[PDB]
Amino acid sequence: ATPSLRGRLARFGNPRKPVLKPNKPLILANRVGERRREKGEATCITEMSVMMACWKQNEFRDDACRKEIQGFLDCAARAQEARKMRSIQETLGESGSLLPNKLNKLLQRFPNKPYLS
Amino acid sequence: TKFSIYPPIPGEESSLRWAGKKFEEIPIAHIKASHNNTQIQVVSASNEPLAFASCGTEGFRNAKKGTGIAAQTAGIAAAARAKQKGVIHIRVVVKGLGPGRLSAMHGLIMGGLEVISITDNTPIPHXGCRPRKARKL
Amino acid sequence: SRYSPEFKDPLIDKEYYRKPVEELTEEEKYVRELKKTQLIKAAPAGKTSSVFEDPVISKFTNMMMIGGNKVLARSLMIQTLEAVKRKQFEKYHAASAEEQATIERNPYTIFHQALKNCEPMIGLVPILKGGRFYQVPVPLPDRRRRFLAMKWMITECRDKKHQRTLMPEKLSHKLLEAFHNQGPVIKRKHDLHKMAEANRALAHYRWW
Amino acid sequence: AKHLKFIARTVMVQEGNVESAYRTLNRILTMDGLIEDIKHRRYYEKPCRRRQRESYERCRRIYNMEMARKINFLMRKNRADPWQGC
Amino acid sequence: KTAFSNVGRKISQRVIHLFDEKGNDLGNMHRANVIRLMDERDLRLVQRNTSTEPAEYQLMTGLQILQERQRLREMEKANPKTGPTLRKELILSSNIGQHDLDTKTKQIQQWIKKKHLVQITIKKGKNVDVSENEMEEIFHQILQTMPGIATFSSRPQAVQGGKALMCVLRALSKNEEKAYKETQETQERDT
RNA sequence: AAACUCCAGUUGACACAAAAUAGACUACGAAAGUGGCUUUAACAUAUCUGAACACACAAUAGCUAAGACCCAAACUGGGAUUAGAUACCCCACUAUGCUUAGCCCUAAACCUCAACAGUUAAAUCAACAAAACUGCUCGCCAGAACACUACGAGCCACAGCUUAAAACUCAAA
Ligand SMILES: [K+]
Ligand SMILES: [K+]
Ligand SMILES: [K+]
Ligand SMILES: [Mg+2]
Ligand SMILES: [Mg+2]
Ligand SMILES: [Mg+2]
Ligand SMILES: [Mg+2]
Ligand SMILES: [Mg+2]
Ligand SMILES: [Mg+2]
Ligand SMILES: [Mg+2]
Ligand SMILES: [Mg+2]
Ligand SMILES: [Mg+2]
Ligand SMILES: [Mg+2]
Ligand SMILES: [Mg+2]
Ligand SMILES: [Mg+2]
Ligand SMILES: [Mg+2]
Ligand SMILES: [Mg+2]
Ligand SMILES: [Mg+2]
Ligand SMILES: [Mg+2]
Repeated sequence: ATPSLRGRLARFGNPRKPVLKPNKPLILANRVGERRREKGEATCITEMSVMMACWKQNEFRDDACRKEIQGFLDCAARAQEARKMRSIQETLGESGSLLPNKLNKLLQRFPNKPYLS
Repeated sequence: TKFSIYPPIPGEESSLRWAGKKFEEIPIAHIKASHNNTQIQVVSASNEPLAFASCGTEGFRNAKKGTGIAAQTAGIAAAARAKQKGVIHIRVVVKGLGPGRLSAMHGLIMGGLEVISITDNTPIPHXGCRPRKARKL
Repeated sequence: SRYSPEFKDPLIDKEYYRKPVEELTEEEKYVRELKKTQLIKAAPAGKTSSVFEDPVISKFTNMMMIGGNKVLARSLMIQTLEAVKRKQFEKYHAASAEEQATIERNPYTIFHQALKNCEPMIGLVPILKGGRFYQVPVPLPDRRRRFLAMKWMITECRDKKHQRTLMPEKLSHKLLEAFHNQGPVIKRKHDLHKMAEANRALAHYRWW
Repeated sequence: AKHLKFIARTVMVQEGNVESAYRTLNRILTMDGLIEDIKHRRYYEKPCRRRQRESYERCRRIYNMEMARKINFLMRKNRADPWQGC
Repeated sequence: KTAFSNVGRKISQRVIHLFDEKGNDLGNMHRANVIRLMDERDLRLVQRNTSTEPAEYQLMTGLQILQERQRLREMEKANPKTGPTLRKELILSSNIGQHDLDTKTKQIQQWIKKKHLVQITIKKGKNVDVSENEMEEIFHQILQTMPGIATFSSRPQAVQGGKALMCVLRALSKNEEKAYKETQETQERDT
């Protein structure tokens, strides 16, 4: 349930002092905001530290860190293909909630009417 | 039996054990995650100090102490000294929202310790002392 | 480009075409019937269907070419391959029956392995965070790893430290060193690993 | 200080999964408002500044909840056009 | 600042000249061997001297590190070392008003009492034709308010392609100060 | 960087300071203000309006006297930055914020919207803001600037507050 707005704003007829001082009129716009671009987390950083740990103990000789180097390489390739698929699926399919562009088209058809006609 | 995220209450009869020890007997790892440093102290259930380590005691200085990798290094150092005294399972009590809050716990695990519970004890006054004034940036 | 976007790159592989029809899948059958309706670019004068074709050596040759003088670049390449092979035949005849089993005399095997020993696993890429650029260690793609190996080898041979030594003798000496995990090109890889390990704290700035 | 210890803000780890236990704890502290409370207390927020922030946050809740109610009300209308061509 | 604290487990150099907790010289060894010693004896590593070509580190206990760190701060509290001289800069114009020149003259006086070096540059005023002899008079006007307090560290010298002059003022040395008092007293005895 | 290093962490004992969550509630009071707990007393008026000055109040800062002191903190000192930095950033500490007894009487004390009664129809209305009006009463206003000023007067106020002009000036504000 939306919090009440009865007697919250400074108006004629409202005796009490205002509860809310909105710097913008509390009237629904005909659009929603654009989803912000997010910063993902680094992948394989765990395997990267394991690789750089053997280097410190083996004088940076790749011959002694093959299993750790390979793991960090395989992870990077898997994280590369997954990054390649995350775009095809999440950007185009619009899984879950709609995207702002599609949701704004739906609001265009039912605009908020703060005036009389 | 289904898993319970609530800790066992002392005095009640619980079936949970860790190396034959009850929850009230597991040593405690106190983590103080400040904005510029991280301090880790492992104590026994009777409050006997077992190991201490901070980003400062591990050779980090100035802004480098307030990093996750510095707290992880301090966690490994404390776990090494605690593991020599016969510590395996620990109860983690962390206070503060510093950058080494989670990293300090990773270092403890990398050092050979098993965390059975996590407790936050960040001090929150319920009304207390007035904090310093806001910064102009 | 004087080719319209409709032109496809040519596939120069004899085996690809002699493959029986039964072995083909429904997807590979579609690609073959599709190419019969597409425009194909003319095969460049570089690559052919020869059995002695090596795409890695061809690429290393172009990276040595100065001012489009391919004849000279190709000449330096084959002289290096001959110089490497003569050094291995001399090391082979001068070795004992037991040591002879471990001596490689194929210059193509030595060349590929020498470059593989110089490819760096991680590099430093500038990432912007808070209005500042930080050298963040990141994994390198396969293309970048192979390119850096070739560029470091060619740059080392052009260094003025070599006095009056001809390129085929310089390069053949560097390849045999890198083939044994030695020399200045291997050292340059270790420095990039040491400088990426020093900036290990900045690794979390990456987001992929 | 005077209460019993290892009851408040305590989560048990399951099968050594320390990451999931930490996320559960962080989610608990967030939903109860302790995280935002700790951050706002690092520096003193003057009373007039707190009143302005509370008013801004309350107007934002009212607006966001009303926009969400209208989106859920109109979502059924996102189906295919039944009179395509007319 | 260079603090006297445990260096940690990650040592900068590969070859390390190590010493014993009691001062016994253990010679040079690889950092991998030093870390083994720190764990076998349960000691911490400190950096005693870095100027030497072979890096000199010493093993110590937490108590020794405290005693040394306490010793060092008492040496400074008793024999405090002097800090480096700070250089203050001023850029004046040839046609600077008298009220503003007095403001900056009082500022120069406060820098000299703190034993700073004041670099004063005088540029040709805007839409003004001035000679180097007239710009050089401002320096003497400034230094005339400080008779026995300041002197020229670097006398006026044309710079910036002859467009501007530049000098450096300093505080009179103790010997130079006693000389001024002496010369001043002689004039008093004569008068 | 300075600062501290009888410092820091765990545990226990431990306020003349301040009052998480509830509060997405919208209440109380004339306003100023009032959001930890308990109890006592207690929130005028059966017509309305009615004061710079009468009468009684009035945030914060401030004054006088005596106390308390965790934390915060004008000033001041130190560190840093800068062409300079009497600032912004870091550290320390004081008046002050608290209690008691007296003063001082100000605020963008503004929800910049006077009290009481009534209306939603007509012409709905310059613009914006928080739709437009009626009756009645008190207060206040008449180009800008000079001017929260000068002078006079009053005041526990002595660098204060309240009341408050004119000359010179402009054709705008
Ligand atoms: K409270
Ligand atoms: K007023
Ligand atoms: K207001
Ligand atoms: Mg507004
Ligand atoms: Mg609240
Ligand atoms: Mg009345
Ligand atoms: Mg009157
Ligand atoms: Mg008044
Ligand atoms: Mg008052
Ligand atoms: Mg007071
Ligand atoms: Mg303080
Ligand atoms: Mg005080
Ligand atoms: Mg109180
Ligand atoms: Mg008010
Ligand atoms: Mg009235
Ligand atoms: Mg007027
Ligand atoms: Mg006033
Ligand atoms: Mg007055
Ligand atoms: Mg008067």
